[PDB]
Amino acid sequence: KTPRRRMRLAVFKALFQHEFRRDEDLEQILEEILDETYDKKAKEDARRYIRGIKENLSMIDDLISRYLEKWSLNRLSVVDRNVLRLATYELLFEKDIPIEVTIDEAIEIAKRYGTENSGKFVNGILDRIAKEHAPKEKFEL
Repeated sequence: KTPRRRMRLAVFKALFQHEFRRDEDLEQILEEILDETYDKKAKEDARRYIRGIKENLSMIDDLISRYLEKWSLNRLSVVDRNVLRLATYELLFEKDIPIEVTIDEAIEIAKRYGTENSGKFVNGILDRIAKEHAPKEKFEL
């Protein structure tokens, strides 16, 4: 019932909030955002995303860094950096989601919470990362 779009938005919010609450657990912040309106499956999916990003954060950040030509990863806004983290995780690790769905949904988050040029920014970089690092089987979807 909970839309996957809404589940994903919960993951992004937890990443965003954590940048200004580094004295709290990222997972615990997820539980705060998740409430009775979030399906069973959607809670499980969000926990999987956050767990998978946390455990692979070093690798994901390093991957994104290679494709940034302007502001390095640490200089991006919190929205842009974490949209890229979330979308990169999804591209690499969630097998049932088409590449264009991942990027389009990343863009909409970037447009909703970021600056005016955030949408175009993440579009450009995720297009590159998908082409060279998304599992090849995902190009069937």
